Amino acid sequence: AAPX
Amino acid sequence: ANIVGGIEYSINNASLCSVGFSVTRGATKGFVTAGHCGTVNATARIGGAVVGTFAARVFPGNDRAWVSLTSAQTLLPRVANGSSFVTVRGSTEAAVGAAVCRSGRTTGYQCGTITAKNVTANYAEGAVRGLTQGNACMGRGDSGGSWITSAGQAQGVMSGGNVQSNGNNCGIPASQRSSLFERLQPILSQYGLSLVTG
Repeated sequence: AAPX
Repeated sequence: ANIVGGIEYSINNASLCSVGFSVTRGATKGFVTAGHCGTVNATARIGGAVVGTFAARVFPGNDRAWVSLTSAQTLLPRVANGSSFVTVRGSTEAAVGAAVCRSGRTTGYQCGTITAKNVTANYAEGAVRGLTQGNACMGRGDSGGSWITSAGQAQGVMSGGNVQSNGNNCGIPASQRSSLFERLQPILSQYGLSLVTG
């Protein structure tokens, strides 16, 4: 998961 | 500028995010967005013009912020949908299984359904807990943007999820998408903000  | 959910803004002339929702606090105008979009006092621009600065944020743990605006900004109870909009009516939270849409400057307006609550995202910067998951796609630049039902109930602001090597999760099936939002009501409650409705 990664921030957008 | 017209403050509308889903539209682009830049932070320090260096990164791009999406507006969540127009809010007020007494005489101060604002918009809510995600916490990773900026630190306190970073400068927000829309259309190349300074609109305000980050007032407060929590990230990681949570992933929330608000931007306090100059008085010249025009607050609208709206979330961008292509060349139209959805009116923001309220903030009643939708159930798992319910249809929901999101709006942001990379992927535009996307719809899908709510597929989990209370999800932790293990971002490199830190875990962010309590997020709601939907299967609408999203990509980098969408963060901060509105999640809202077609009936105009504002749900939250985009946090992140399983972006692929191309920067989005639009190129995988909806059953594999984890598109995560920070719930709106706890943001309004921590900061004492009122959602602008029509």
